[PDB]
Amino acid sequence: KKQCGVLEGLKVKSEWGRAYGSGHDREAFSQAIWRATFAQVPESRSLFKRVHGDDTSHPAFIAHADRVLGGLDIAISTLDQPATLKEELDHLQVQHEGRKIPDNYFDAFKTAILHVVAAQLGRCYDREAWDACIDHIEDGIKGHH
Amino acid sequence: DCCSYEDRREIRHIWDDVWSSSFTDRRVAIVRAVFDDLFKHYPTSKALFERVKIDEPESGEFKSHLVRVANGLKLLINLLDDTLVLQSHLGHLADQHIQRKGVTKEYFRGIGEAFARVLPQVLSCFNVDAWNRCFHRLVARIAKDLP
Amino acid sequence: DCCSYEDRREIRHIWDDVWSSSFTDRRVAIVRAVFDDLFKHYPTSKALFERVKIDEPESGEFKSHLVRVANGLKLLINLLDDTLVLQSHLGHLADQHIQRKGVTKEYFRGIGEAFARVLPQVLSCFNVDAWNRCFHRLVARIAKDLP
Amino acid sequence: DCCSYEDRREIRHIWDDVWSSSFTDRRVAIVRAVFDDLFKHYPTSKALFERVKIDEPESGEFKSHLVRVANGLKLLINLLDDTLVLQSHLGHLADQHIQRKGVTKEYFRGIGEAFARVLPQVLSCFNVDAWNRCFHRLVARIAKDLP
Amino acid sequence: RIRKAGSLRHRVEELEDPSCDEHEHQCGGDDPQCISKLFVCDGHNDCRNGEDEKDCTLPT
Amino acid sequence: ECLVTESLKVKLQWASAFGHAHERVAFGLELWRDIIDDHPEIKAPFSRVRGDNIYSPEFGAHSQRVLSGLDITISMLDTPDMLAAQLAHLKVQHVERNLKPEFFDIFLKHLLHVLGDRLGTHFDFGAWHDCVDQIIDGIK
Amino acid sequence: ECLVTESLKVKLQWASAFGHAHERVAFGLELWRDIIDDHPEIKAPFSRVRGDNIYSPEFGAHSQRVLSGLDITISMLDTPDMLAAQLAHLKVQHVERNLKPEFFDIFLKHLLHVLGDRLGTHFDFGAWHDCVDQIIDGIK
Amino acid sequence: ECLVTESLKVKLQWASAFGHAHERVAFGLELWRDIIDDHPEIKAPFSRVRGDNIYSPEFGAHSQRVLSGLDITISMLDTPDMLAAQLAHLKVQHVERNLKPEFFDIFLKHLLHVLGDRLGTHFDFGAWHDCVDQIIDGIK
Amino acid sequence: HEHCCSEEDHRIVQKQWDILWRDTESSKIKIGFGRLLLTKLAKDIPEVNDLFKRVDIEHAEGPKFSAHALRILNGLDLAINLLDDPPALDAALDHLAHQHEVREGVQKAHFKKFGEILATGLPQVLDDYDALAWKSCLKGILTKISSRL
Amino acid sequence: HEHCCSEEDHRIVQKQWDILWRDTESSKIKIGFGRLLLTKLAKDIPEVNDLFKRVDIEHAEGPKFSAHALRILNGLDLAINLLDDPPALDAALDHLAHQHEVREGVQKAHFKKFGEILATGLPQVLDDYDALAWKSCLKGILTKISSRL
Repeated sequence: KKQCGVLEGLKVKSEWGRAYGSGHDREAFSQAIWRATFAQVPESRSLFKRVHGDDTSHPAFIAHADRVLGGLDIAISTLDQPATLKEELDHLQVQHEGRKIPDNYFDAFKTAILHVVAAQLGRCYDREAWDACIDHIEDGIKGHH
Repeated sequence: DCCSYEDRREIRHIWDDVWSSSFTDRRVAIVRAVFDDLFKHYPTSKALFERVKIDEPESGEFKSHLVRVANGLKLLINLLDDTLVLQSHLGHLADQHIQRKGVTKEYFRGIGEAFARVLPQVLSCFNVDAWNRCFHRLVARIAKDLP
Repeated sequence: DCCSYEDRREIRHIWDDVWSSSFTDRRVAIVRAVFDDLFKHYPTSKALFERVKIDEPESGEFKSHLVRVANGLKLLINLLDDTLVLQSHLGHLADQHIQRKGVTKEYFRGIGEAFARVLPQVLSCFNVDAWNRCFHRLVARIAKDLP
Repeated sequence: DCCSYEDRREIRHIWDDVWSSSFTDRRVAIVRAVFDDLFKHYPTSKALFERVKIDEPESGEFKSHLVRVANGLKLLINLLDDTLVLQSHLGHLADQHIQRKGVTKEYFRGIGEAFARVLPQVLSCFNVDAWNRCFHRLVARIAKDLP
Repeated sequence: RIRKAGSLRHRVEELEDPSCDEHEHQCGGDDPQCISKLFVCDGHNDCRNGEDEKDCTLPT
Repeated sequence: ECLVTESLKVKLQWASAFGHAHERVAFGLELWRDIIDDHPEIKAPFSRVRGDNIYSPEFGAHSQRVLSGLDITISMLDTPDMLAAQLAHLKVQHVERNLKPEFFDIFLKHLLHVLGDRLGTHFDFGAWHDCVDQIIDGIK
Repeated sequence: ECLVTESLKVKLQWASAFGHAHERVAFGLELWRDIIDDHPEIKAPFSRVRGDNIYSPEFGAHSQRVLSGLDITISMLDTPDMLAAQLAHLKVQHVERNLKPEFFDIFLKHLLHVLGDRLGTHFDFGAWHDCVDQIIDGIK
Repeated sequence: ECLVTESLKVKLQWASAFGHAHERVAFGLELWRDIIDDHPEIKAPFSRVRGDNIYSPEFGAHSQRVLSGLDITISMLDTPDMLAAQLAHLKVQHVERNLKPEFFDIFLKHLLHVLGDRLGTHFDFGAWHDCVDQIIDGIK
Repeated sequence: HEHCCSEEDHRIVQKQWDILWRDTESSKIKIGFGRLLLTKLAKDIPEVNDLFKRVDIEHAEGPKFSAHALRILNGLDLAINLLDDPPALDAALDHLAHQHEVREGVQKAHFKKFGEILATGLPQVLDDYDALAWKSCLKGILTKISSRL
Repeated sequence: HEHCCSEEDHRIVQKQWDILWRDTESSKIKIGFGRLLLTKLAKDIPEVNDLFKRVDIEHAEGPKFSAHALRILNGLDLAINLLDDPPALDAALDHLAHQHEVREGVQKAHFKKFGEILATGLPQVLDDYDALAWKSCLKGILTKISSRL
């Protein structure tokens, strides 16, 4: 849709700062996001069987979630500058390549993030912008192609 | 005419979003992006800044300049609550441009358009009108001697 | 006698109503009106102020005097919360009258009556008694010294 | 191990009960009572204080000493909230004992036991453990320098 | 009688430094519990109580 | 002399700054302290009113008496006939005794410094300087 | 030179101390007052900007303009290419004209004194001295 | 020496002024800063305890140690046998090193200046001067 | 319980660690700081330079390393931000153990040192630092991370 | 224009104009102030002296004029105090227009000047003055008063 750009980056990078937050807000922010993801594609629960995907509230999974957002953080936070972002994305690219993950799931996970973020930021939040960037970040993980 | 107090408050806030951190990085890119729009529309003005080496965008001799401009604007806005002082520095700011041979009354109306096109892109919730209003009052007086 | 802290508070307020005008006009007319009552009753005292030219009511050499008297009273009242200092200046205020040949213990009891007759006319809600009480304590110590 | 913040708070209070009064009198008797327990257990150490005249308990040359010790402890505790400074003065406190020929690593572990036996008697609500914990951390760093 | 009394309850819920956050929603009730305003009405149940799902009617 | 506004301005600001009751003693004290620390030569003539210990009641009294007079002069200013008279009256109480003229130039320096703190940036330095000055020369 | 941390520290503390809007004018004023009382010789070059009455708008304006520049330099400071440039730019605005060397050493003395009050004990004197100094010499 | 009341008064006021925990470090710092700015000659002997940077922990520690001793002396004084002893003990820690006699006269000047701020108008200057003085002489 | 890392303790650490990310340019900071932290490590123990060879540690400012600087420094973030959920934090760290286990050359003594370095560095960027609280928490973290051998 | 003399604008003016009437001797002030204001007008434009001839402007301190000084200055008060009720203020001012219409000699340029004078005077008696707000409101007032010639 939207391929992403310097300003739209700065915006998402900033807004993400507010939505991500810390402490419990985080432990929930992630929680909410995953619940929204799995609710969309229950099929995907099978992939996180290793980290108690059956019970979204299990510490193992809580860790996992909080751990995932972590990467997304680095992505968003890095992305402003192309030089570095490039690297992080590439790094991720590797941790993913080899492994089949349909583009169907990533789509849901994006939607999840977006809906939750919107719920968290109340009013100041540009949808298109996030969509565009979350996309660029995901592409960098799928290799898409 | 004189500017509404609410509008001033609006701007005194809108600005706090572009100025932002104490960092140069951000303010730089913005003020730059502003000038790039001034030059794309009034290319003549470009020449005026050879003194600061605009031919070397990342120079630093120039970057610093951009900052001074930014900060000079910052200083203005952050004075909107002290009228009397603003009214004076506002003059002093004119004199610093009248002695700069080649600066037209037009180039200013031009940089004004610049912000009004840039700012609404670097931050959301920008009251373009309110900005425009108080920015004009500021510009008018800055030119004002000059012509 | 002794007086009561509440009464002091009462006066510290009652005064703020007579004093209250900023500068001279008001306080003058009042302090004057006070003396006029002192002279109408103890005409003798009149002579004592030839030094300030009482024969020239609007003189200014005299008006200024009235003010000094007023302010001297003001200073007293505005000291009622700092006892120890009041107790000293109250003495100093006596000495300034003991060296003034011709000032009787009576004239004071007379000016006291004066206020008690004037004040109740320049402002409403005047606790004549409360005033009287604390004014006497002030006068006693002023007058007393001379003897 | 380490000291918890809560524990610090516990002590910052426990102390306010022993130190409290402005008076030497109290702190003296306590610090003394502490040493008397050090000497009854490690009699050897006694000799170390002939310089301050321990043979004259009520001397004053000695009482003052006790106080200095007390105050030195006070200074420590009252530093538990400023870590970095404590860490330095804690060293300086070591050096002042390393140059004191005859002071063993043992005598310290001994005075530690002392307080833990005295304090619980001079005041109620003494968290012997909490004290013990943070007192050891303090002693360890003091003593260690010496050997 | 219900609403009239419940209404009174509200007036009280308004007094005070609030159990839940501004953002957060107070489930109730016997035992308090704070969940996000975003957070109910997930469709998962927040509440033992089951507030996130019993308030039958959409105001809107 | 001074401008009719330049007075009212001072008459007004003096009000807020000086204050009432204790608020004043505090002012007086703060003032004299700064003055004496700058020029300890003054503790000399203030020997009668324990100038060594400015916190003492003896000096405190004095402190107040002073400010009071200053109050008079200031509220005197606004109407010329009274001021001209009041000032003349003050000059006499001074001429007789010998003083060093520069002391007053000092007093003024601080009185302004202090009001500066009390009033803040609103403090109309100009008005005061032009106005209080006129009160000092008269006395000297 | 300076250290990268020794800068960030100042860049950060400057933020809290300086402040925003009026809070600044207050700072500027307090600063210049202390400076001029210590060395009245300065009221001279500040003749153009009513240096006699620092509370005046004319001077107030100036005051601000100054602090602002100081803000720039400090904000420049961390990143060398901008600082080197900014400093060079300041040197020019000065060389042309007479100023005493020691005046700046004075300015610095107070700027630190003031930040000292504003920031308290946290104030990293070391970092500032090492850092603001570099800004003075260059312009100097 | 002191009077009995003139002491209790100080013993008491010292309490409120000095304070507890951090409140103290703040006091100490404020004190030494004012002292060193007035007479930078002192930064010399304080070389061992980083006297150049009074905000440093090294100096901070020192600062505290000092005030503490002052606390002792002040507490001491009422009971003569302890004071006489304590004072004698302090004299020794000083006699050996060479020092400037006038330094203490300075220290005192400020200690009072500071307590003045802390305590306000209640501050019994008289009592302190008469009392802290006695503590300085013995030391010196 | 008492032994390990108290609620107040980390509540503190967390608060103090946040003083850092107040401005949007976290990247510039995290990098510079993490960069310095690793550098100062290779300084005191060179056998490290070979471990970080893979990430071009040779070029401190080189994106290759700058990225790394983040990953690590950012991992420390994760650790700190999960301090208030032991089970999660545990898992989160165990995972970090495994990511270091398969990296031969990395020995315990390395962490011990990195810890000392980190403890001397933090107080240089944070005006409000509580050495006691931090040391307590950093220990628990560093240990659990290197636990896997 | 439309924007200006907003609610906040005049709310300000009103507040600041009140700093004046804190003391009971309003008369002495209003007079002195209004006296000066008119004087300084006749100073810059003499053809005025003839207009105020009727009120013995020749004798500034003369009761004849002192009274006038009030009436005018007091009218300005009315204007300001009705700023928060446009319809009323409107009517109140229109009335002032008519009272000036039948006074030949009085031309617009007079008000323009009086405005400039008033704007330079107020800030001399009021420590807290917001030039922007005032100019905005004074304009609306002065205009509506003269707008009928």
